[PDB]
Amino acid sequence: SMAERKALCLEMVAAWNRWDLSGIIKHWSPDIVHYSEDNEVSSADMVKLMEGGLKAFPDLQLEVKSIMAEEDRVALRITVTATHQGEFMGVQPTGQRVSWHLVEELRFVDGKVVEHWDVINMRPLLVRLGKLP
Amino acid sequence: SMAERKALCLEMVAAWNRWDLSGIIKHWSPDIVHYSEDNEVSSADMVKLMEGGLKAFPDLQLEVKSIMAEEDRVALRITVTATHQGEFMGVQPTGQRVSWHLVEELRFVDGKVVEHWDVINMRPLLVRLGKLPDVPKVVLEASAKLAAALEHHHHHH
Repeated sequence: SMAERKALCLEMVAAWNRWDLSGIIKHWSPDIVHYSEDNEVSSADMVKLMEGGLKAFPDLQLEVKSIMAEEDRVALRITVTATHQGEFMGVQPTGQRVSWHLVEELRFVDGKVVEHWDVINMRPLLVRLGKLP
Repeated sequence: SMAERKALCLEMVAAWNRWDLSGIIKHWSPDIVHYSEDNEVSSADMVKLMEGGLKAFPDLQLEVKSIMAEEDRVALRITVTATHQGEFMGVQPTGQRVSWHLVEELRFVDGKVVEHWDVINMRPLLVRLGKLPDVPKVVLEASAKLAAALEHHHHHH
């Protein structure tokens, strides 16, 4: 049900908040497809980005601002806050607090995520890292 | 109903796509609140951004990639495509094709929008406007391989 799929998504959020990547990935279908900016991203590459992001921002926390479900999909509007602790986009760590915003959309089959779409706004982070004014 | 609220949201998309800002704002409650990056944005400022955006990208088109509704809310994942014909963020128009991606979330009361939240990914546009470097995927891949190799050296004994 929508209620159950929402609960599973909030468990994936909890996994992020424990810095437990396996607790997210365990819900993926082996046939999962990831999309970002209307282009497919391989699972191998997605895991690299997850591991890399966790390394750069080891204390990151997700706040779910809104959650919505319809049919076999769930969408979460999330604010991330962290400290910049490891090299990210070529910028050496500074210990400064950073934040960004995203919406993750997931589609489920048989309790497993088969499609995952993200829209990520890193404008505030790019500003803090000196990439934008 | 959810179906009706989705239909109203798609009318707002249609208004964008015929470049008619009045056809969007007519669905706003007088008491509407807009949020972006967890901060409120005044309706005055929102309309100015809409007007300025339309001037810079006069042929813009919204493609609805997904639409979802629950309770009194609707969310749309949208890809925008346009040509850069007017000055934007201090960058003179190139005539280049550009794109960006966003999610809009709307809450309705009595058929009018009372709350509006956006999450906008302008990364691809920022690259096109020269605000961020334009780096090929293969070069990003090579940089990632290098960074991994350097990290590996640092834990090798």
